[PDB]
Amino acid sequence: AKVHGSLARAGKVKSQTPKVEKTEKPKKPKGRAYKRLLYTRRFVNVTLVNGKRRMNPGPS
Amino acid sequence: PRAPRTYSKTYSTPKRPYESSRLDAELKLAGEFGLKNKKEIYRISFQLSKIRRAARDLLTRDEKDPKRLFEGNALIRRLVRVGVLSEDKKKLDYVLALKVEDFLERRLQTQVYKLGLAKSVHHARVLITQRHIAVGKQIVNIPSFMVRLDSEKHIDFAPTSPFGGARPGRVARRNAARKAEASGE
Amino acid sequence: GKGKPRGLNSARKLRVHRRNNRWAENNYKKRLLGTAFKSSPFGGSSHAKGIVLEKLGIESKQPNSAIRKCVRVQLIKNGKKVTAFVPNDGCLNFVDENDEVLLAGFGRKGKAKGDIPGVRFKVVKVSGVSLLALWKEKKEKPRS
Amino acid sequence: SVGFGLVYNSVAEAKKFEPTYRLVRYGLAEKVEKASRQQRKQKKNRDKKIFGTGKRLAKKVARRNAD
RNA sequence: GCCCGUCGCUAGUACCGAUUGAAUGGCUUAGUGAGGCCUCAGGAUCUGGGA
RNA sequence: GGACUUUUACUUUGAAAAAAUUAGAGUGUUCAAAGCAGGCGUAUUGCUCGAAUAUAUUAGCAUGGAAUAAUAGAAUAGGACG
RNA sequence: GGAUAGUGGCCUACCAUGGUUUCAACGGGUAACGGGGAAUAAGGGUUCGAUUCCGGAGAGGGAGCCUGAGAAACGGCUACCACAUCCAAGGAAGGCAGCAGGCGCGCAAAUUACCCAAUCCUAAUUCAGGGAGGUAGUGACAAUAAAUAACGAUACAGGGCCCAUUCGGGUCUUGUAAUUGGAAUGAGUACAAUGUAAAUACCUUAACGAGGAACAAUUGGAGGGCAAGUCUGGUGCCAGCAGCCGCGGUAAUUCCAGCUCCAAUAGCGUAUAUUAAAGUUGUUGCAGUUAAAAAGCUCGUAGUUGAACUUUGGGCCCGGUUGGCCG
Ligand SMILES: [Mg+2]
Ligand SMILES: [Mg+2]
Ligand SMILES: [Mg+2]
Ligand SMILES: [Mg+2]
Ligand SMILES: [Mg+2]
Ligand SMILES: [Mg+2]
Ligand SMILES: [Mg+2]
Ligand SMILES: [Mg+2]
Ligand SMILES: [Mg+2]
Ligand SMILES: [Mg+2]
Ligand SMILES: [Mg+2]
Ligand SMILES: [Mg+2]
Ligand SMILES: [Mg+2]
Ligand SMILES: [Mg+2]
Ligand SMILES: [Mg+2]
Ligand SMILES: [Mg+2]
Ligand SMILES: [Mg+2]
Ligand SMILES: [Mg+2]
Ligand SMILES: [Mg+2]
Ligand SMILES: [Mg+2]
Ligand SMILES: [Mg+2]
Ligand SMILES: [Mg+2]
Ligand SMILES: [Mg+2]
Ligand SMILES: [Mg+2]
Ligand SMILES: [Mg+2]
Ligand SMILES: [Mg+2]
Ligand SMILES: [Mg+2]
Ligand SMILES: [Mg+2]
Ligand SMILES: [Mg+2]
Ligand SMILES: [Mg+2]
Ligand SMILES: [Mg+2]
Ligand SMILES: [Mg+2]
Ligand SMILES: [Mg+2]
Ligand SMILES: [Mg+2]
Ligand SMILES: [Mg+2]
Ligand SMILES: [Mg+2]
Ligand SMILES: [Mg+2]
Ligand SMILES: [Mg+2]
Repeated sequence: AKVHGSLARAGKVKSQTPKVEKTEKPKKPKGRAYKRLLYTRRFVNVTLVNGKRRMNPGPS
Repeated sequence: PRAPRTYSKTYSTPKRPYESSRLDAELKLAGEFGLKNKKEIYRISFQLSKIRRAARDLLTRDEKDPKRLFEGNALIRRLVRVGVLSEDKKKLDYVLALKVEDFLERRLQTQVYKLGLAKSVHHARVLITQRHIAVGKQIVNIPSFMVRLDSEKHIDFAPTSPFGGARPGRVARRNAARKAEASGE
Repeated sequence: GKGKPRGLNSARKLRVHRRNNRWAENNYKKRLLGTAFKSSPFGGSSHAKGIVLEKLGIESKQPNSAIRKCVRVQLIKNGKKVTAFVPNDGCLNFVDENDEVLLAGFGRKGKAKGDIPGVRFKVVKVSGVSLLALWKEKKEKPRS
Repeated sequence: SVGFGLVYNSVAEAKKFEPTYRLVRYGLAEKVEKASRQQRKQKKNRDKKIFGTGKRLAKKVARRNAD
């Protein structure tokens, strides 16, 4: 079918999403120490058990 | 024109990439023995795997077959040697049983913690990789050292570093060079 | 017993039949006919580098409506002309005609992608430098 | 530190039986250094182009400087 | 509701096809035939029939 | 040593058998991938364990077996033993 | 008979009509050197092997040959064919599929370095020669080990627990913390010795060398398969995503981003190929009434296949290897 469609709009939405820069945050430990951080996050002190359990909730 | 310098790999990946249950069970191992990689678990479960194969293969030959008795005994004694296998179940249907944590329990990592001397699996790592602790007078800086029963008795800090005496070492020796320089002359 | 001879000497027959019927296997047939080497725009090889003739605007297949931004490439080892797609927003602004792109498969074993009719390839690098880079901004397009 | 040692029945039998770089390391032998290993090869190769002595081919070229 | 074919658009692929079309590579008839080797001669020179 | 012997398939054990590879023993390369080392004392004048084993098939060889499946034998007796 | 080192249609004379083939000859294709082997792991298999060892073949293509014990040799010669260099135009010279290095080719692959110290090879030979080979450089081909942090105090908060008539915190720590606290170590830098043929690195080790501005981990993904959001902002069937199913036309769980979250981690995506999954090539082990598939029918050669029956039963002796009850 058609092959000579407009090209004017190539790059449209990336070049019109407003920039917002990354935010500066505490650096996360690398290696072993991160696996540790996961262990205590996941399994040691736990967090919630609303119905079951979650991992990336926001407002619930 | 040389002899092929031979290698081989020492780990194996899980068939299924995202099995939530194996995933939990895996981290928990790391959390418990202070690992940094799933590989450190992959490594062992692979070791374990072949051992079982050796054991299976041997178990299908007849009882009191020559290879079976030779290769069977050899396997068992080597396992005992590092203190994985129980003195009682020293007859390879428990090498057939066995499991990963029986292996994990013998890393220098884990021994250097088990009888105090670290009081955390992680502090256990850091000490080992930092040239402290040794087996004889021979310093060991590899957490997966697999403590061989008859070496367990001789796990102390090394005759170097602090802890095992013979210097505090530069970062303290720095602060001690800040006391008789500021306050004194 | 249906079919297959069960005799003890019937090896030969049993072998031959297999050879015969392997031909009904799509891949085996492709392998031996050397379909790879023979037809197929690339050598049979993993990538191929060619040169950009015209920037195209391919209308997607239903139920999708879009213009898909592609490049006609004339492979360098081949002269064979091929139309390749140019992944990610913009990126078609990185190419230009006569430029030298590096093509690869679409991971469908031959066979075009999703709603792009006829395109069996994608761009991976222009002017020796990789789309991906140019997009993120880890790198800048060469002089000429 | 683990290493290897020898001890000779005399210095005469050391000096003859030892590697020649070892007698160097110690001091009982001069490094007599030479032209680069590849400078040397080229010496041999340039020499191949000449049959006989050489100097006789100097005088025949000492005529060349006329014609 | 489904749905069949001609007919019309764009694009792609393979076919048929004047050109007794073209190109590469392997053999190969017939003709011509280098060169060394063997062989009949030869005898610049150089000795005692030979070189 | 003479004089003669129906053909085979199967299977058993065995010879002949490169090394590295592989499987696998021994040895704490600090661990390990490796490597084939090494280990002991009188550490001033040497002591000593090693450098296995397995697989290696189809064919050829060599041997045990005689089920399973073939082959051949005596009917115009030109049969078999003496 | 000739020729050969020698057997032989090897070649020649004479004579004959043979040789091979559905048990696939002969011809074609091979993006074909063969082997040891490699990859995939229930087994049976499937795929691969230019390439570290063995064999073979070659030295731009063919043929010829000299020397010699051994070459039909190419870092030997001769010729032709194709390349191609030098020149005073008369002529002369060349063969990297040795080591490096250049061009070309392409998706695709490193230094115009050092040394004969080791391994070993050759010669008239302990000595010389060896781009064999070793040394270093380039090097995320693969493979091995595994840093990016460890520990107390404090500020509340807990969850415990004894008591609870009711303040509660106080002990034993679970840990989220915007002030704290001193310790440790190599990444690196570097006397030195070690290393080495001489160096470089490694192993040793004086002096240095960690607090967030690092000495600051990545690479993909977060609708399903498939581990991780229905957060906020942007776009509005556009731009793009999407292996596949599918998302996007104004509250996008999927695009462009921010935050947060997942998986693997000094490595992670992608493309191609192959292998497992695949009992979707099926000997083990497939399917064929209607999903793909029984030849219209019978005969029939090759091929595969093919009923039962022939020394069985009983008696005696010999000595082994495990295991019991005792030792
Ligand atoms: Mg068909
Ligand atoms: Mg076009
Ligand atoms: Mg080409
Ligand atoms: Mg020299
Ligand atoms: Mg000379
Ligand atoms: Mg056998
Ligand atoms: Mg062996
Ligand atoms: Mg004859
Ligand atoms: Mg005839
Ligand atoms: Mg056939
Ligand atoms: Mg080939
Ligand atoms: Mg090969
Ligand atoms: Mg092959
Ligand atoms: Mg090739
Ligand atoms: Mg040759
Ligand atoms: Mg060439
Ligand atoms: Mg020819
Ligand atoms: Mg030649
Ligand atoms: Mg050459
Ligand atoms: Mg040669
Ligand atoms: Mg002239
Ligand atoms: Mg070269
Ligand atoms: Mg590469
Ligand atoms: Mg020499
Ligand atoms: Mg001399
Ligand atoms: Mg060299
Ligand atoms: Mg870092
Ligand atoms: Mg810092
Ligand atoms: Mg999920
Ligand atoms: Mg919105
Ligand atoms: Mg939104
Ligand atoms: Mg997002
Ligand atoms: Mg992966
Ligand atoms: Mg079977
Ligand atoms: Mg089926
Ligand atoms: Mg049907
Ligand atoms: Mg029918
Ligand atoms: Mg029968």
